[PDB]
Amino acid sequence: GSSGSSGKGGVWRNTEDEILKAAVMKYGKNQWSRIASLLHRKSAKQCKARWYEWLDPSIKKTEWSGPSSG
Repeated sequence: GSSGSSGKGGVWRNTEDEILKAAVMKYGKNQWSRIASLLHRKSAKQCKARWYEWLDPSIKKTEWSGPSSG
């Protein structure tokens, strides 16, 4: 919408995601605060949200299998 950092689920660019996804994998899903520093206009809340939002394993993703019986 307008210039700033805070907001409702701030947008995200491939780059930001690349750095985040990695950092989280290196430092882990605990140093969310430190990771935020890496990205400009980002905070633990965003890093944690954006992550669990789309970037997360728990998410119900397909496992090399589509149409399965039962």
